Amino acid sequence: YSDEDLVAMLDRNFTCTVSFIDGGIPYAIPMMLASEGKTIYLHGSMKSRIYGILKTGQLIAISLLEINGIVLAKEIKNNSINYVSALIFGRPYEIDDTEKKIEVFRLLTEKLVKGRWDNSIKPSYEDLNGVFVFAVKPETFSMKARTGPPHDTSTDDIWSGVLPIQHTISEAGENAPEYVKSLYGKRIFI
Amino acid sequence: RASYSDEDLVAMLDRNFTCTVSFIDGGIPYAIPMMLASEGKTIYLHGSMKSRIYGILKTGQLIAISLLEINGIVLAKEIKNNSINYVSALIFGRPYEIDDTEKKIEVFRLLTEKLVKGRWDNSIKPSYEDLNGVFVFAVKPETFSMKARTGPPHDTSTDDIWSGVLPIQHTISEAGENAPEYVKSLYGKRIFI
Repeated sequence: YSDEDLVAMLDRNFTCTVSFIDGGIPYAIPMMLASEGKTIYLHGSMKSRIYGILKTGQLIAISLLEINGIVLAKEIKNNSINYVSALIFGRPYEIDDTEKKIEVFRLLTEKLVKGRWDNSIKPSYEDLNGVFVFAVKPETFSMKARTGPPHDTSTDDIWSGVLPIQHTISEAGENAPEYVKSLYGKRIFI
Repeated sequence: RASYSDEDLVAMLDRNFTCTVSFIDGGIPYAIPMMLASEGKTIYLHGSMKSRIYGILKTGQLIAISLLEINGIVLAKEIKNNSINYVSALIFGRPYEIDDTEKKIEVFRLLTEKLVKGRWDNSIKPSYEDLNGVFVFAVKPETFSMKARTGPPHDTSTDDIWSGVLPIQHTISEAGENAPEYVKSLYGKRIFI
């Protein structure tokens, strides 16, 4: 896998787990994932504990996980999960330029629902008072995956195969805008 | 908002078969995905003894186990009110190694029945040799916390802007008509809820 594989996985997710060390123990907390290329943007309230953690500039681990199938092998020990995962290391740095904060909210909103930013009330500089934004570029990263059928080593009459797990946007209202309705039934995280 | 209910944690453990495990290794935090066996509040981790995670678990250091369920995109009239509907858990515990093969067998049966109920019975069970190659640790929670958002967006504006929740569904799809009935009973089932 390459940089392009990481960007592709970043492009298709809007959440992540952020792991860090605090008082000598590891914490893991879920966060919204804005990105553009390999750069990750995290945001939240400056009144939160995570703000202070990120302001330190300490190394954080950002991880991503996509679950795609249950692998039923003939033997219990060969059962598995088809999945894709990434672990990204980086050192956060604060974005203070309010106009760049607005742009990061635009990147996020467009990852979620293309066309929504143009048809909604955008944040004011007053709204972004007290909201942090940190950029994280990868120091290092790795990825792992499993795909495909089970590996059976035997002739036994036991059914084997993969039970696919689909992630889909479902119906939110027939009288929603077309940029929303056009997502109904769409498979995501894929 | 937040929860600290045991009944809540067990419910979430019961309906998830994966987790993220976060740990410190040479003063560097790591986070790796793992299969989640569980019984009540007790979590069982398993894997290859050739893995780096084995040595970490052998230390008995405090580890952080996290769960995350994503249920919808919340679109408010104001971008600043957009969010995600989700449920999350963060569990802290100190692992201990299970040494007897019978308890290891029980753990594999528990995991198998959580993935596909009915499958253990109709599948080749691990040999004693096989079990000697797989580690199993019990992790009992020392502390834990949970957080969730549900429901519609929050707004004050009167503007003519559609607002609502785009549900995200996680479903098992069809694996073929020749599958046994215990497998076919999962076709179309929505999970992680």
